[PDB]
Parts: sequence; structure tokens; C-alpha cells
Amino acid sequence: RVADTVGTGPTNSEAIPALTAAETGHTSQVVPGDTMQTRHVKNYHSRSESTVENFLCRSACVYFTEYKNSGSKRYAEWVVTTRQAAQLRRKLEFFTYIRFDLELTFVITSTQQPSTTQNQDAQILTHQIMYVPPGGPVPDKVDSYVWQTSTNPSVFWTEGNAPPRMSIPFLSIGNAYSNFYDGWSEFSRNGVYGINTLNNMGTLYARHVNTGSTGPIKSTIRIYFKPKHVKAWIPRPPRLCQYEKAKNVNFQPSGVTTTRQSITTMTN
Amino acid sequence: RVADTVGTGPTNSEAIPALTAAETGHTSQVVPGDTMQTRHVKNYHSRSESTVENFLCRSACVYFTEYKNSGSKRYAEWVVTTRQAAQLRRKLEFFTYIRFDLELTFVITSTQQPSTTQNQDAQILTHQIMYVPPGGPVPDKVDSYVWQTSTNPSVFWTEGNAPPRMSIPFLSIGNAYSNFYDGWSEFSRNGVYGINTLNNMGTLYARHVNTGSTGPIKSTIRIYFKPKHVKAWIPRPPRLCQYEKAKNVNFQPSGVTTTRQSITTMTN
Amino acid sequence: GAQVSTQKTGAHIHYTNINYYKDAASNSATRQDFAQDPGKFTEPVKDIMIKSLPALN
Amino acid sequence: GAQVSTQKTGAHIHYTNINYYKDAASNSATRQDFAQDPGKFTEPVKDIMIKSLPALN
Amino acid sequence: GLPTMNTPGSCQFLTSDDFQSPSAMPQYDVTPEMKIPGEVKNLMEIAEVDSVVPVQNVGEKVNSMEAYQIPVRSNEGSGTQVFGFPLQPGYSSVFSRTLLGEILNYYTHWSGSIKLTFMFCGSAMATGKFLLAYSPPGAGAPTKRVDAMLGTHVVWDVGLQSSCVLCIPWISQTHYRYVASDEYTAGGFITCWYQTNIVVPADAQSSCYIMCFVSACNDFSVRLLKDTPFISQNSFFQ
Amino acid sequence: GLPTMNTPGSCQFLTSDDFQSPSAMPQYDVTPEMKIPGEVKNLMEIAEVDSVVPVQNVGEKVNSMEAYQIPVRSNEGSGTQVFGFPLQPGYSSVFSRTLLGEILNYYTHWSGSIKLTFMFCGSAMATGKFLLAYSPPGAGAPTKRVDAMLGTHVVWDVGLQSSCVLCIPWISQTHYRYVASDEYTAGGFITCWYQTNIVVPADAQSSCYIMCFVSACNDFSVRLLKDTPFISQNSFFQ
Amino acid sequence: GYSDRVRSITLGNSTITTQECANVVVGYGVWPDYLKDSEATAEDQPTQPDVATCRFYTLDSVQWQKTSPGWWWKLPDALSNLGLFGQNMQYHYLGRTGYTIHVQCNASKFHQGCLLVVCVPEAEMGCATLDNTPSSAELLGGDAAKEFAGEPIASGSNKLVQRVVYNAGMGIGVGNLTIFPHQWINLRTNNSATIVMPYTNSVPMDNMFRHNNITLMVIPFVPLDYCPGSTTYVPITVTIAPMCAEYNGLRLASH
Amino acid sequence: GYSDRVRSITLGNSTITTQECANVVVGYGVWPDYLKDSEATAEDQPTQPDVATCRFYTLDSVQWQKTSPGWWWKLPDALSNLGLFGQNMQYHYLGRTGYTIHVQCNASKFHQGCLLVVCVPEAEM
Ligand SMILES: CCCCCCCCCCCCCCCC(=O)O
Ligand SMILES: CCCCCCCCCCCCCCCC(=O)O
Repeated sequence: RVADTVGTGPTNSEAIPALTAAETGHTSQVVPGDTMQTRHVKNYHSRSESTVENFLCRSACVYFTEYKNSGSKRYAEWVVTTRQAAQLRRKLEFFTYIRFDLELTFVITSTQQPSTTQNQDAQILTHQIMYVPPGGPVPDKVDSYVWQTSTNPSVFWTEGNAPPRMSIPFLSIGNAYSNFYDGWSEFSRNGVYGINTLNNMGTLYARHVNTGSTGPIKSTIRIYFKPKHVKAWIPRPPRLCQYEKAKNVNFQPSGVTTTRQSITTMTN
Repeated sequence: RVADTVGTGPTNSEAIPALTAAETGHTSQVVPGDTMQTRHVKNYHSRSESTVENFLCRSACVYFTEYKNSGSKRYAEWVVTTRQAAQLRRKLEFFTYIRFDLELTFVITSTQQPSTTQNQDAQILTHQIMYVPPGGPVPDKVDSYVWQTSTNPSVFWTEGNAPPRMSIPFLSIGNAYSNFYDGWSEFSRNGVYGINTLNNMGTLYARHVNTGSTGPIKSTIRIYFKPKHVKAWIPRPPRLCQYEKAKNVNFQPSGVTTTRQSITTMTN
Repeated sequence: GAQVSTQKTGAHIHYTNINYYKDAASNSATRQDFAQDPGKFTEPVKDIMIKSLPALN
Repeated sequence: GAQVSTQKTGAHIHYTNINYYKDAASNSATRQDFAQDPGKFTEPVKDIMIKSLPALN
Repeated sequence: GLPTMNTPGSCQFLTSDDFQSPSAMPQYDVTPEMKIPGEVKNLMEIAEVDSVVPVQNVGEKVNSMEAYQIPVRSNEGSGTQVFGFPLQPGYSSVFSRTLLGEILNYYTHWSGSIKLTFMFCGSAMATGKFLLAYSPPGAGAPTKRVDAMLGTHVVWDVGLQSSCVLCIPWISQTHYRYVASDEYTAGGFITCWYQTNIVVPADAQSSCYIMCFVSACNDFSVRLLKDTPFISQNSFFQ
Repeated sequence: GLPTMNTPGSCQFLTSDDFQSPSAMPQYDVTPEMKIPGEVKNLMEIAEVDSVVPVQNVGEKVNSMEAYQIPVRSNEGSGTQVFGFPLQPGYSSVFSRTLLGEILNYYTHWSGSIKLTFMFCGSAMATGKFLLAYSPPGAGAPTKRVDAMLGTHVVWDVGLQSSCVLCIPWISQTHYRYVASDEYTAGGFITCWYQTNIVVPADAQSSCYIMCFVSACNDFSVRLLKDTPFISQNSFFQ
Repeated sequence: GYSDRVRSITLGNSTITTQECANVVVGYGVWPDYLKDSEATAEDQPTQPDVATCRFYTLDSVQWQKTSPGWWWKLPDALSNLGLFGQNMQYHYLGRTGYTIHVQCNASKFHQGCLLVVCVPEAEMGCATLDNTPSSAELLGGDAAKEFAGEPIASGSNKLVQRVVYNAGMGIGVGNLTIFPHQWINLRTNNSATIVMPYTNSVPMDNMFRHNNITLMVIPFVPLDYCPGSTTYVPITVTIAPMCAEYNGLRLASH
Repeated sequence: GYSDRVRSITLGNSTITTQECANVVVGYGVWPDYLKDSEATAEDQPTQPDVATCRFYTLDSVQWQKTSPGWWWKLPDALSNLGLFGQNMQYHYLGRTGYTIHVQCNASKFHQGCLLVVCVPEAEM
């Protein structure tokens, strides 16, 4: 609950709250009462919306890819990593160390591709989503034994009903998801540099179980991340400069802020 | 519960309930018993239907818009405001100050547009509805990063199942939804005048997630408002004159009531 | 933690309600609040005026 | 084995929650943890500095 | 794995339904409430307020302030009629635009008493007597004072107290009546007749006016909410 | 065989929802937690930290360290203006890139007090006095010291203590204000004026600089989370 | 003992006596009161004179002819140029007050007529042309009574307010105006009308200049009549007294 | 603890901070107080805002040259054209108030000089 102001009356004392020393590195907490007379106003406002859990707990689309029922690309492959979407990456970059569980929803939408094949009879498409942890086998082809998934987790979904959704625990060899890593892979100090060192989260594949019809059909899958039970450590300043690459923090230098007319202008 | 009449018998007293003074501004509450003999009739009738909650708690369609899978208009934009539908606006105008929560249901219906493209294979259309609060980004195009919705609320809906529905709390910087505002925006007294001053509720966009087929498909979305936990203050007289604009109360003068033959006619 | 209340039936039976969502703005519409006070709009005068009395003595 | 808690409503009603999955990572997001401690970022100095005092005597 | 079974009526959008729904904005701190004067808790608190009745809605009179005035003058005879109208609050053109009528046009049924408050707006020296009458159906409307005298009538004397109340009671066969016209639930007729005359002294006007307010009694009720046939839109206003 | 009935709102994907979901990896031994210093539990713990304000954002000055410095020199007169800006934390270019501003640009509403900490960065012999002023709306901005003197003002004397705090209070008509521009919820104006002068001894520089930090008071609140209009992507970065 | 037709009202240093008056109408049952601490939002200290601000200001009088349609007044604007209430609401940002309305129109026993005095809260008024909105010089008249019109205003493009009387300008039936606190001055009995309106607004405090809450309206339902020999100039006077007035946000003079 | 050279004064919505100031002089030993009921003569009710009327008004500044003889101010007249104190003393007949006087003149360590600030009551000239 938000604090409430306390009523105050005219004062004339040597001690002065307003005058302090900002060189100490201390934020001087001054109630409006110190610099002017105030009346007792109770505050019934709450800080409920601000909490880290309510700020980060909203579904956001990390990446979307496409696959075709018949054609050169029959299966889709994506290395599961964040930093591909600016909206979520910026929100996560606020804290150096983060630790959260995750909820994943897959919005799969199909569409017909233009062709010349006649006598089309569309049938309910079925989509299989598979997750390969770092080290497992890779389906070099859309039809391969790897798709048996004797151990890997997978989800099958027929088109027409509610989207798939699963919950994922905190998968990390450390004690927190590091967002920034100022170091190299080799102790030699030569090699991969940056956060891409700590990205070994696996890969996610998707395919069509059954060929829908004779005419070509293209399906696009979108992946949504929902942080749950989130904990944040070491707060950091907000980005400011637009992102360029998804493997590092390389950027182009940009002005501190938008300019105005003069130093006494009240309008942008 | 409705009150019941009390039995009365012939009287001959100086005090007279019927004669009063209407200049005082007081409604003389006279039971039928005062002006004639009455018998004791118990009333089991109830005023349950009249209550403000039961009067305003019925779904009503505020606005409907259209978007096309392929074509110039691929996304729909609507500033969320009331006063576009006469049936609900008239009901709300009864009270100067209103305060209610809201339930929103979106009836999305698609249809095929006439064309010449052959070999059509229709696929389940998916519709995304997004709400941008006042200040957020705007999707200048149907395909844009804004549609990631990292913070904004959104709903995805595949065609074929029950319609979407969400509940919205009381969003207002004041303590009540003002229905009438006799003032300007500028303290200069020149500028926007009327209720349009207090309408900053945001915007609502909608789009097709996946192109359904080769042939053009047009979809229309209707929005329904359902007030919940409603409170009303300062009752007002009913409209009478038909509405003209959705930004003010400008009207064309109309007769008090429909006329009749004479002052002693019993028929319209 | 269920709430049992009475149903609106004719004159001259309990129903059950459980809240599932934790926002307190998702509850069903409260329809049974049959309370009134017509003293604000009718008879709003400062000095009480009894029914059978010369309103202006 | 149900858990009854309070709803987040305005100022100036209990809701029910039951866990069905046995992994403890499937529970709903805990949204009501309104606790704070701004002493770590603001006023983090070693020696306490009272408000109305010459910060550097 | 609880086995269920959907019943007829699932996955529908009923208009007047009451269910629960997940909120789009979780953990919202609602702005606290404050005390604002004049809180309404029931629409029958508005129906119990006096509303000016446009009895003289004849021709062009509806386009001026002359619709609310009922003319009364010093006559050469006695027993003539001043005005009359049927008891149709939700239908007749006389009660259609009154607050009571505006409220009634939203609900199909209605029941209870009615209170007609008449105010004489003449000079301070003009005196008179009037006979207000309510005649239930069964016959036509009364045509002469000897016929409306047999109904429910209240003689009114113009004096210091310038306000008289005519309490039209509830005399019906059914518990409720329709706001729309229906001969099965006919209301009656309200007629006002000159009792003796309107006599004035010298140098005072002999043509005065009377005003009428309509209100509901403590026992009014309404039911079956319906759309009003008054408001209409050709297209979405913008 | 329990008969149920689906309600409107089923089989939908609402973004800000909170339900339960079966885990893809059952019986996972989570890595235990450890004590890491500086745990954040609420975003208003970041808004209460002082943030350097770029008051001098004029032209090219935004592309150097000269944006955070406010120039102050020994003048030949008195009563002139040093700087001024509107109270628009989530909109004005002055508060847009401050931590407080970066936090505010995520939430539609805001309320509470503000704390402006001014630090004089001149020599050890240069003395001076300044008048900080906050004028609520109703009139334009103040143009002379006789007009900003009537607002809420705090005279500041440069001395051993080199830091002064201006507590902009909460004087508004609505419980909350919009972070976006809206004339209905105008903030006010913050203006600083020379009180007497800036006097220096011989062989000391007569042109000094002042820095400003912005922070929130113990009574700050935010509401209605929205997307920020600052970050944008043309395509998925790769 | 005594009779109910006689009343005396004292406020500040002003007094109002009436010998033929009806019962005072007290708003919606609430007597105006100061802002409590569990309802305020401005953290600044308020100023409350309660003597100079609260007193009976007498406005300009208007003539009641046989063909007069009615008049309307805005309570914040009318007193903006009269005394310390005008000076204070001018030097501050937020203001709050209730109002006492007294209307005086006296006539002999041989006159006839009837007036309706109604305090309409939040009276937004429609413009003559659908596209334009009324201007600030036509809607509110400082210490001046804006008259209505018997016939409809022209629909040609203009910023004129719709002043037709049988619609009250707000687009309603003039008959249903009774819902608001109202008084009837019939020259047969009543000679004065008193109303006490509390502070009715959707916020704790609001700026008086860009928001006029209450709009007093006087409507002559039954026209004035007389025979030759009686005085033809019958005026109408309106006295407004603020009550429980307080302010916040001291700022440089603004007009 | 603290030193005596630092002082802060709050009145209405205004504040005055000094870091090199001497001890405040309080008139003839009497702090200004409202008129008691055993001393009044006007039978009318008085008006007391105490917020708009009571606050630090800053006047115009004057330059101190090497050949400046001195300056004088009249407390009722100087504030007659500044804020609600001016508006009130203008709309009324009788007024009563005490005054707090603050004079600010700052110079470096290499300047020299001395000023006398004196409040003379009833200064007929
Ligand atoms: C059908 C597939 C189900 C399982 C899919 C699991 C994919 C996500 C794996 C965990 C990723 C957690 C986030 C890592 C990136 C980060 O912390 O920045
Ligand atoms: C998928 C979108 C979900 C959220 C949509 C919210 C749109 C409605 C916002 C609140 C509007 C409340 C009514 C304001 C108008 C009025 O009070 O007259």
C-alpha cells in the first residue's frame, strides 16, 4: 500500500531537510511536508500493478517460422533463444540476473498456396512439435526415425481447436538465467564472446503429420513465452539504442534524448 | 417489496391530505386511502426488475467494422468510445455520473467475396484482436512488429467455436465515468468542447493471422458491452430528440410530443 | 469455500456460487440489491411537511 | 484440499484455488506478493544519515 | 480425467446471461469511491417524481410552451368540460413523453396507482371549483357532468393551498396491464368538469391556466424489459 | 458423466490469462536458489533512485556530455531565468530518457510527488542563490521572477552542503494523470530564477555548471501496463 | 406561534428576509460540507476564508415581459467578476464550493404567472449547427443573463447555442426538467424561491474556469398577464451565496 | 550534531534556506499572534486565510555599488501590488499582520563590506 502524507504547520528551525549532500551517493527522501505546509491526505492507492511478476507475466511472441506440406522446406528448425524480438528482450534486459519458469503457447495457422492442381479435397492438417535438448539427434529430413520421440517431449495438434500450451521449469546449470556475460568461452580469451556463450537451450522442430491435400498448403507457427514465478536481481538501466544482432549487444551510437527549441521552451 | 394499501372508512375531519402546495417543490405522497375508502389488499409484487443493475446489465452492440484477408484494408482500427449506438447511449444518458465494470464479447463472422480465382481451398481463419491504451504504438500496417503484444492485452480466436469474452475493470482517472462535461480542454475556454474532452480510452485493432485461401474473404467483427456492478448518480431527464453526432449532443429541435384531435379526444 | 444464497422465486431452493478468478472484477453481476431511498428526489424539502396539514400555514 | 484466499478489489469476496498437477511448476502465477525494501538501492550508505541533519558536519 | 457430458445450450452467446470471465487486465488498482450526492438505486425512485404533463397537445401547440397549459375562463354556463384523456401511461400521446411514460416505455407490464397533481396558476383574487373524475371502462367516455359524477370524483376548491392531488387507484381485473394498447386491459378515462364557475373581480384577467403533474404511488411496479420504440439510428453516428 | 455446459469465452487464447498447464518435463529437480545481492521485488524501487536529467537538450548538445550540464555565470543583472520545463515525466523530451521516464513509458497512468535534486558543480569560492519554482497550470508559463515568486518556490543558497531538493507535490484534480499528453491533465511548469547573483573572487572561473537528478517520492504509483513507443524492430534480428 | 412563510438567512455579512416564501429545497438531501481527509487528493494545504468568499452577491436584474422565453446562468462564471470569490478563483488552480440560490420576483394580487427555478448539474448545450460546437462568448455570460428563444435557431453554420426553449438547449423535454432540485414561484402565492445545491462533481476538486458545474435556469411556464392600470415592469433578481468554499494550488494571476 | 549557521524557514508554500546565517532576531521578544477577544473593538467577524496571505514574497533587487548610500522600504506599501495580500488589503478596511524580513546579499571571501538592516516603527520623514 502507498504511504500517506502527514499534516504539517509553519516551522522556523536550524535543521534543514532540503539541504543535503548528493556526493555521498544517497537519495534524500523528502516528504512534501518538509518544503511546504501539507494536509493529512490518506492514500488508498496500491503498487499492485508494478510488481516484477505482473510486469513480466504477459504472453509475448519470440519467433515465427513457416513450413510447407509439399516442397523443399517440409519441416522447420529453430534454436530456442530469446533476443530475437525487441519488445520482450528489452523487458528482460532490465535485470542482469533473472530466474523464471515458462509457459509456451503455439499459434499454428495454415493457408493455401496458389497453384494449378484441380480437384482439391482439403483434410484436417495435423501438426507435430518436437523439442531436442542439446546433444540429441536431429531430423536431417521431414521423414526420419528421430520423429518417434521415444524420450523427447512432443505435442500433436489437429487444426480446429484450442491452441497447444505447456509449462517448462527453470532449465539452467547455474542458479539463474544470466542476461549479460562479459567473458569468452576459451580461458585463452579468444573465441565466442558475450551472452552467446550461455545459450545451449536446445532446438525446436515442427512438421506436418499428414499431407493435407494435392494442392500446396503453407503453415506458419508462432511461439509465445509467458514467465511465471519470476525473481530478478541487480537492476540495470534501460536499453535506449535499437538492437542490431541477436547474438550480442552490438549497436549504433544514438543521441541521449530528442531535442527542443531552447533551454526555456515548454514545448517539444 | 412493494408496499400494501391499508383499509380506511368514511371520514369527516378538518385536516385534508389532498390539498397541498406544489410550489414548495415537494411530491405529495397520497395513498388511495386518503381520497376514497379502500380495502386491505396485500401486495406480493416486487420491484426486482427495475433495479439499475438489471436495467443496464444486458449485452448491447456498440460498433461493428470490416477487414479483408487480401486487399487495401487488411486490418481494422476503432477508437473505443460509446455514443455510436443510440440504444445503449440513450440508456446510459439517463444518469449524469455512472461507474461500472464491463464485459466484452466479439462476434466475428467471415464471408466469401465474389471473384474469378479458381481452385479455392478454404482453411480455418484465425482472428487476432489487440487493445492499444492511449500512448502506445500503432500498427501502421497489417504486418508490423507492434502485433507482438509484449505488454498489450490481446485475444486469438479460430473460427468454429464459442465467441471470445473478457472482463474489464473501471478504467478512469476520476472517480466515475462522466457522461456530460460542460467545459473546454484549454483553460483559455477555446478548444475541444463537451464530453469529447474526457474520451481517452484507447484504440482497438483486429486482423487476420493467416490468409485463409486464394479467393478474397471479408470478415466483420461486432463489439458487445455488458455493464457489471453498476452505480449511478444524479438522475437526468430522457433524451427525446434523435442523436446526430458521436462527439457532442448537437441536435435538431423537435416537438414536445405527438399531437391529437382536440383537448377532449380519448384517441390518438 | 462455497457461498450458498437464496433464489428469486414467486410468492404465495438454495443455489451455490463459487468464485474461481482472483481479480474480484470477474465475479458475476450482483442482481439482488433491492434497496431504495426515495427521500432524496421526492419530499427533499428542509422542513418536514406532514401529509394532512396546511402546507403553507 | 482447497485453498481459499482474498480477491484484489477496490478500496473505500473470497476465491477458491485447487492444485491439480503434481509437478509444482504448473501452479498459477503468484501475483499477490506486495513486499518491498528500497533500502538496497536508495540510502545504501554505511553510516545512517538522518533527514534533517548537515549531511557533512 | 473427470468424464463429463455437454448438454444442449453449450458454446452459445445468450444476451441476458450472467457468468464469470477472465479479466484482460489482472491486478488493477481501482480508483476508490467517493460520496457523490443523489445516488439512484432503483428506477422507481424516478417514477415517483412529479412530471409536467402536456395535456394541450393540439396541432401547433406542441412546438411551444403552450402545450403544458390548460386554459380555463369565466363561462356563461356550468357543467362544461375542461379536459379529458384515457389512462394509457405507456401509449397515449399525453403520457408518452412524461418521466413516468419514458420509464414505462422500457418495460412491457405495469401496475400500481397514479397521482395527478393539479396547480392553479391564476390571479390571487380569482376563485373557483372543479370536479376531477376517473371513470373505469365498461361504458364510453362521460359526456356530461351528470355522467362523470358517478365515477371516482374529487371536488377541488381554489384557495390559499393552490395544489390538489387526484389519486387514480388500481381498479383492474388482472394483476398487471400492458403498456401497449390492448382492449383486454383498457384503463379508463380521466375527465375534469367545471363545478360552479371561475369568478374574478374588476380589473383582473378572466382567463387563467392550470398545470398538471403525473407521478407514481408507493405501490408501482414494472416487468419484462423491452426496447423503446422512440430512439432510432439510420447509421452508426460519427 | 457429469453434465456441463460451455460458456462464451471457451477455447480462446487470451494474452493476460492465468491458468494451469501440464508440464512437458515431469519430476524435474530444479537447481536450488542462492543469495545474490540486490534483489528487486517492485519496480518502484528503481523509480526512487536519482537519475541524471538532460535539461540542456538543445540541438547538437544531445550528442555529448554537455546535455546534462546547466550553464550558470556571473551576470550584470538579476531576476533572469536559468531553465524551465513542463511537468510531463512520460512525454516531455527532458524526462523521457530518465529512469523514472523509462519506467513511466510502460504504464498509462501515474500519480505521486517528484523530487528534483540540484547539485552545484562550481568552484569552492563561488557563492550564489537561486529560486526554484513550481507553478501549477491555469495561466501560461511565468516570464519574470515577480510572476514565478507566487508559485511554490524554494530559495537555494550555495554553501558547504552542495545539494538542494525541490519536492514537487501532488496538486491535481484527478487521482491519476496520463503519461501521454492531454490538456485535461496538464501538469504545470518548473522554472529556476537567479536570486541575487553568482559572485567569484579573483583568479577563479565565473562560469559554473549545475546538475539535476529526478526521483519519485514514497507515494508514487503506476497503472494500466502498455507497450513502450521507444523500441522497434523491422525484422526478427538474426 | 409563528408561520412558515417567513424566513431569514444570514451569511457572512449579508442577510435575506422573505415574508411570502415556500419551504427551502436542500439539494439531494445533503447540506454542503468541507472536504474530508479520507477523500482529498491534493497534498497541499487549502485556504478557507468562509466570510469574504461566502456571502450573498446580487446579480443584474432582468425584465419579465409577456413574451419572455426564459434565462440561464452559470454559477462559477457569474460570480467570477464580483468580489474576493472572483479574485480567489482567479489566483488559484483548484476550487470547491456549494451554492445557495435565491430568486426574487414580486407582484401584486392582480398579476398572474408562474416561473420554474431549476439547478441543472453539468448542462452541456447543443450548437445550432451539427458540425460546430458553441463558443465561449455565446454559452456563458459574465454577470449577464443569456435569454432563450421561442422559435428554433437557424441551422446555418455559426457558433450560436441552440436557444429554443421547449428543448432547454440540452435536447430534452422541458417538462422532465423537474427531476433536478426545483422551485415554483407562482405570483398567486410564492414571491421568492430558495435552493441549496451541494458540490456535485465527479472529482474532489476541479478548475472553475474550464468547467461550470451548475447552470441555474428560470423558465416562465405560464406567461405573465394583467389588465391596463397595473405596473408593467416586473423585474427578476437572482442572489447567489457560495458556501464552504476552499481552494488549492496558488498560482500567478490568470484570466 | 548540527551547527547554528544553517537555518530553514517554511511558510505557506514557500521555503527559505540559509547556510551562513546568524541568530534570528524576534522583535521585542514577542512572536506575532492573532488578536485576542479581550482586546478587539470591531464587532464584525474577521477573515483569516493564513496561507495565501502568509508566504514569502520576493521583491525587486537593487545593486550595491561602492558609492551607494542606502535604501528604505514600506512593508504595507511594498506588498500592496503582489498576490492576495494586495487584493485583501485592497478590498477591506481594517488589517492586522506581523512581518518576517529576510535580506540576501552574498559575496566571496575576497569582498568586504557591512550592511545594517533595521525595522523602524512609525518612521515619519
Ligand atoms: C513440444 C516442446 C515442449 C518443450 C519446449 C521447450 C522450449 C523452451 C526451453 C526452455 C527455454 C527457457 C528460456 C531460455 C532463454 C533465456 O532464459 O533467456
Ligand atoms: C482484446 C482487447 C481486450 C481489452 C479491450 C478493452 C476495451 C474497452 C476499454 C474500457 C472502456 C470502458 C468504457 C469507456 C466509455 C464510457 O465509459 O463511456
